[PDB]
Amino acid sequence: LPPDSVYNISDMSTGTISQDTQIGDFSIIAATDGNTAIAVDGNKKTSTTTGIKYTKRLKLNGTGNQTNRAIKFTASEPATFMIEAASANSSAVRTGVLVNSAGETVASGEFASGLTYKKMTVPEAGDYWFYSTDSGINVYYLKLTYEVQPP
Repeated sequence: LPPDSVYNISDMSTGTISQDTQIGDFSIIAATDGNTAIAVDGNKKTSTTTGIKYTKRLKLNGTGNQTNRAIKFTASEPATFMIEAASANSSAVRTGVLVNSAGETVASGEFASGLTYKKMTVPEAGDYWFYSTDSGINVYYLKLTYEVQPP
């Protein structure tokens, strides 16, 4: 019922992100752990899912939580969150979790060297946070859709 919300990281300005920042309907939760700041830099990829030509990536740059190196959004009813991302280390596979306000994982994905466009169930209205549970994940694209998903 509500319209799709999207954000292509390539539309962001390049640079470090030291304070919480809105990108469309999504919010980047800046690092509070004292380690290397989140930053947007140049990286060329073309999505195998949408064909979108990416030129930047958002380097979350560390293990996160709801208040550290996360991406937050709000859904008004059940939805699907789509994120295209990759491990920042091409040798590694790293978990990105989507959690509710209680910190419970409602969906997860594993991100490796190649980009993965992950569809993550948003089971009910509320606030949700995406973050890595192990080191750096680089994000290219974000989407929240309320359209019915095929099985």
